[PDB]
Amino acid sequence: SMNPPPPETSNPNKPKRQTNQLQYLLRVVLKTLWKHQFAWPFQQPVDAVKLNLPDYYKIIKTPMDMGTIKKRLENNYYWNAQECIQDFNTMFTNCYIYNKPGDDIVLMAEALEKLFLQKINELPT
Ligand SMILES: Cn1cc(-c2ccc(C(=O)Nc3cc(-c4ccccc4)ccc3N)cc2)c2cc[nH]c2c1=O
Repeated sequence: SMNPPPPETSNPNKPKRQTNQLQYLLRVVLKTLWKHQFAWPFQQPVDAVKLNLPDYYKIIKTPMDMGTIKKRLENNYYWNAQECIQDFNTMFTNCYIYNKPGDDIVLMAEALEKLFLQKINELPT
């Protein structure tokens, strides 16, 4: 179909291990953004069919969304905090390169990104 399969969220042969930073990314970063009033465009993969964005997956080579990130954190998919930070960055990049700068969706992403950056600047060592 027009939409790809969603990104993988389970890492079956990776050992499960906590880190301080991954705890922070789930319990502080993801939780804060997930509950934000503007989270809803970002809580699941973009549905190009329902949104009538037939070129979305032409332009966006690496789909990413917070529902995927949440599942990855809850499944201990990431080997390190930087992979998770990269996924957040990719999500925001996708929004900014696809949508018009004045789109309400872009303005919502910018508010979430500011909060993301504020929390990441306090990432523990
Ligand atoms: C990342 N992203 C997401 C969306 C998007 C937009 C809308 C939705 C969505 O769930 N839309 C929706 C909102 C309400 C709603 C929200 C607030 C108040 C009232 C009603 C209801 C139903 C639906 N389907 C998802 C996703 C999008 C649209 C154009 N470009 C992008 C983009 O880059």
